[PDB]
Amino acid sequence: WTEEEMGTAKKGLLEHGRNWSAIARMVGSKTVSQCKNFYFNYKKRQNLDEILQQHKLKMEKERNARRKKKK
Repeated sequence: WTEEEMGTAKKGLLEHGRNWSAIARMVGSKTVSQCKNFYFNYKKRQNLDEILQQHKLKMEKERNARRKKKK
């Protein structure tokens, strides 16, 4: 995987999350098993683990902070 499509897989796994169907349709454009098996070859829960954790907390914190519409 060239860093361009790795950046599209970074974008995919950030935006759509770990939904292998959405990712394998985005970067793979065919079969869910592509991104699933990809995850065992490029099995590195350091960089990508942090990408998903940051995706979680960034959206979640401001989503709660914007629902201050409550007395």
